[PDB]
Amino acid sequence: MTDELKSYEALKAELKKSLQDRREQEDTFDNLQQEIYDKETEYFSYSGNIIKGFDTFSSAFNNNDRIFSLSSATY
Amino acid sequence: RKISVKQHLKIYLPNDLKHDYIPTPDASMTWNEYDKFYTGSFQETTSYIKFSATVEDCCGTNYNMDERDETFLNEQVNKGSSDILTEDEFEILCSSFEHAIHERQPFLSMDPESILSFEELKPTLIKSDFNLRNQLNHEINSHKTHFITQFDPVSQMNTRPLIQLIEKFGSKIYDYWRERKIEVNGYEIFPQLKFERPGEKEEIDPYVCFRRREVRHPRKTRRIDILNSQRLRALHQELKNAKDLALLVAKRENVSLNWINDELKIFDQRVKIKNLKRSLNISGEDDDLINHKRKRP
Amino acid sequence: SMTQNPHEVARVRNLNRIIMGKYEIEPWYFSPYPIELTDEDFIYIDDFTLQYFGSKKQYERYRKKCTLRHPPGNEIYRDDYVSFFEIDGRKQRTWCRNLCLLSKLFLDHKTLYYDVDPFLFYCMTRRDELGHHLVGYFSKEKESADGYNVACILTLPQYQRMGYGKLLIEFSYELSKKENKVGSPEKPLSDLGLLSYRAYWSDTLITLLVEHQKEITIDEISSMTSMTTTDILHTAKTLNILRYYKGQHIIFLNEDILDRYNRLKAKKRRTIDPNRLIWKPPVFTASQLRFAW
Amino acid sequence: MDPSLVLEQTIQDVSNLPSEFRYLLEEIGSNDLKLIEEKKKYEQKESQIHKFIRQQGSIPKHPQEDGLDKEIKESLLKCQSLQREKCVLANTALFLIARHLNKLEKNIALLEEDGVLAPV
Repeated sequence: MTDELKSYEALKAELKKSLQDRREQEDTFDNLQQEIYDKETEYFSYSGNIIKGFDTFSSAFNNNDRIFSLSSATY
Repeated sequence: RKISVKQHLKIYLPNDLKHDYIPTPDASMTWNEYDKFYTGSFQETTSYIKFSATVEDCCGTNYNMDERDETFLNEQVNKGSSDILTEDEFEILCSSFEHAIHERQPFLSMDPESILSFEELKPTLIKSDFNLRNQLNHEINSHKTHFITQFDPVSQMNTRPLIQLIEKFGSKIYDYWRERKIEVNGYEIFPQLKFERPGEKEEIDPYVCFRRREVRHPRKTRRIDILNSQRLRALHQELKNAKDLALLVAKRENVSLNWINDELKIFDQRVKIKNLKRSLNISGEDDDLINHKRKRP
Repeated sequence: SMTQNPHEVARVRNLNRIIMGKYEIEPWYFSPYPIELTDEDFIYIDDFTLQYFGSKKQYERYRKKCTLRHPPGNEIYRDDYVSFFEIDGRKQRTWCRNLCLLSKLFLDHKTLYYDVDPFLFYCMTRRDELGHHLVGYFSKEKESADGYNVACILTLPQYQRMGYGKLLIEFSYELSKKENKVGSPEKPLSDLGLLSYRAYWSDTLITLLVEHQKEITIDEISSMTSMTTTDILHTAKTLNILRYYKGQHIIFLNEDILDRYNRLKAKKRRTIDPNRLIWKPPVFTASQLRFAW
Repeated sequence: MDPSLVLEQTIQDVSNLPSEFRYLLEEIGSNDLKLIEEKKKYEQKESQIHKFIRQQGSIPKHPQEDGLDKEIKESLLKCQSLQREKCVLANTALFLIARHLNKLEKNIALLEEDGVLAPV
């Protein structure tokens, strides 16, 4: 019956680790969206984009055009 | 009027008429195996479809087994083998054989009997968009299984990679593929469209299609096109900023997938511990069985 | 690949029978499919990519791997009946070729001499649980100098007698109206198409003339329908709208015409809803109006 | 080898890409609304078990523990399916722009192997 006690010791350690993993994922997620928001600002504010189009060789950047940030309901 | 007989002929209509008279295609019968060949679902999206991939992007492997390839797989390679060769895997090998010979022996039909041997070809088979798919998988930091897009069926995931399929089955399959190329005298094994050779002009052959007679000539100068190279460089930059954000979004959803894969695992661990905790009458131990509150903006 | 047999026997043969998707069709005219296919009992045409097959085994292997379920292009029109996809022949070379090979089986005057680069393909589909099913199309020169708003037009035979051809024509003139251009179908029309065009011309003309009330002019009819003055005057002559009575020209909407008008109004014909057309005309530069290099 | 020819070719190849990115991203955001609402549907049911444990511990069983666990597990896997769809969408957008970028970069490399392409 000690095997059943070792399974309990194993599952606790596995749950120690998955909780630590969850926090890391939660933490890196928060960084990315800020990075996404910051990169939208550095790049979009020849003048071709994915926002406007590429064929310029023949109106401004509203926050309604932040299509990458607006793809997350958290933002 | 009626029943005046001076040769009244009746016509049944395997070729219809509609009302000059107009011929009409007759109603089309249905195909029995339709439900076996057309299996799946396409979900309509709220907004109108935006799409620009080509047929080639959506077809997967170039090679398609015919009836003769089918019998050879079952009654020779997979007859009693311990290790069986998947149809998808058989095509992966042949698709690589065709690409290799097309590159190393482009004029095979000049001397079909002198087609490369398997051992002579094996080096080139190794060097053979797999690389880009793997490069993206690393940049996302997914580093798990395969990189999945809309252009991928789920049945291709259970197929072995090419480099190991060479070792396990390569010599046996190539010897069969080699004989097919020999029978067709170095030409294409399967029916191709008939095209006009560049610089040549054919007019009589009825099977010549989709001619392209336009020709572009270089400008009579050695100078550098400064203008069209600045704008090419500018476009190259905007495509690089393009890729940076798309990568982030693919990173964001990847961690969002890891997070929930954790939650689904944390849950399944908490319930197993509890069912295990009650069997051993162990008390306390509730710190990691409940979610706590930390800081998140 | 320049890999072509010079001793291959070239003999003109129509296909015995094609199986496009779920329906079994019989081709009427020759189409330059591969010569090996020309002597086969059954020909398999994928219903999404229009790929041709002589071996049922390859057709099986292709379907298991093919991920496309609609014309490779943007959806520019959708109601609950049909959808329209706009496809550039220069971007979707393989697909548009497969369409042209397919179309040539049922169009006698369609030509496959040059490649599909100069054409825009507007394809009408019927959405299904499996995906969008092509039922008919019309091609269009990218920038027609002759004012042709339709090059070739076809409804696939297994979808005949369901009102699709009248939707194709209506959509073609809907594009012309959004383009602010007048247009006419390319001059050689099949017997079936010329019937369908005369119906559309007479129907839209009687509807316009009755509800107009005010005096109209030939040029103003052209501006409202994007029909050419030539097509308008011919349709007025097919009907007896145009009379010269007592020293002047007049438009005559007799009772037999108003009977067809009322039958049209009571009938629930399928029509194109202009507000569901989300589409700006393609803008081509001088370099884009060439064959690819 | 001509920069104006590669530019013309690259412009056409990426012409519908900005329209595609919108179509894909707004399909991701539409699923993130569906994902969030399905999170409430189990974060509440997860709160029922935890409140019971916060007061009595793990040894006592919640009155409807077996019933909520089946409803939590069901609601979590639905969220998993919804998240996978967002990954697939986000990956194709990356795959599209990456592939065009790689093709252009190969052309820029070939333009530089001749004299035809100017430096940055």
